[PDB]
Amino acid sequence: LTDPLYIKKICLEKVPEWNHFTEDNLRVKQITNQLFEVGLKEETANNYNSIRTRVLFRIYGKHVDELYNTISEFEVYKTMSKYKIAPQLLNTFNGGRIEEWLYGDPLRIDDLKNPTILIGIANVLGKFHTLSRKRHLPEHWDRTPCIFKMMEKWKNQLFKYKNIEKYCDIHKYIKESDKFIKFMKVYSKSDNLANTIVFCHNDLQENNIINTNCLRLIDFEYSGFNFLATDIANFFIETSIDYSVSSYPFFEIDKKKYISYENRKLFITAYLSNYLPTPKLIDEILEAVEVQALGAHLLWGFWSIIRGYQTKFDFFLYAEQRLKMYDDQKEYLISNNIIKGYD
Ligand SMILES: C[N+](C)(C)CCO
Ligand SMILES: [Ca+2]
Ligand SMILES: [Mg+2]
Repeated sequence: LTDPLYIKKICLEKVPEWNHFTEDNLRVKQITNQLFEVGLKEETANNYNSIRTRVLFRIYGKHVDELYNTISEFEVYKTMSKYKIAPQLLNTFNGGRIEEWLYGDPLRIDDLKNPTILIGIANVLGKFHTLSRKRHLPEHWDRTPCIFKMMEKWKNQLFKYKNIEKYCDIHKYIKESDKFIKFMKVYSKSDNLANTIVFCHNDLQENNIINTNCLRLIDFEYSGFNFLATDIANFFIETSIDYSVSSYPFFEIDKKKYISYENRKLFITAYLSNYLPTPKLIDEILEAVEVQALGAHLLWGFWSIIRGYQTKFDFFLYAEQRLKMYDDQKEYLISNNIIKGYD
């Protein structure tokens, strides 16, 4: 399946506009899952201007079922595909799918410091979040907030690993997550707009946002119903994490890079213009986002341990950083009297 002759054979069989070509007409380039650009070679492309000349060929990661329900992932994707939110579905094959090729660049860490970019991301997220009240999403879909489901599932998965202390205070964090979850079942019941349940992406970060000749969202693996502030929290956290480091550990974290308050207000203002602003409301949303960040750290800390056991990026050292970020955020929130009856 990493065999380019086979990737070609599948594309010729599954992409109707390409069924007459042979593998001599096709180019394969490799670009947690496996992605290949598949495309018509230059001279072939030049004779076929009326059709797609590229596809994203996607081979499903071998252990993603430990993270999410595979059947649901696809159902959710087809819907985001039909609504033109996600990359268009071209076809499936045994072990993956073929998608529309997006022409554009993922955003980089430094784009998130640009207020104009921040806005367009806010504009896009705001309009995205109205989907559940403006279109009728399948009624059989689970409305339970994904924060709750992802946390329980990922915490429970950690039990499968026995030598887990060797990667240290994991049982403390596990306990800490039970505290977050208990606190959030109370917290989330107040009237705060930041508690509205909407259909969330659940993994916003610059590399899941593509800049085309407009900003598009991608990678809806984790997408599902969640507290709206959850979606904003991940994005805000991600302003301080750079994944482009090209040597061990392949990441950098800089607290000082965390999106300024000035830029956070700007973002929510732009967000609400598309989602729906009282200054009190902006600050109540910003508070909920800071409360949700607490749970984001535990969640992605657990996710990253699970990934480290799957693979063999230093997932374990990244897990360690996110769990440290939980400690810093907890101490920020408690010592500023923002959360109470947590411990
Ligand atoms: C955003 N993380 C890198 C923490 C994992 C999701 O792809
Ligand atoms: Ca980031
Ligand atoms: Mg992605």
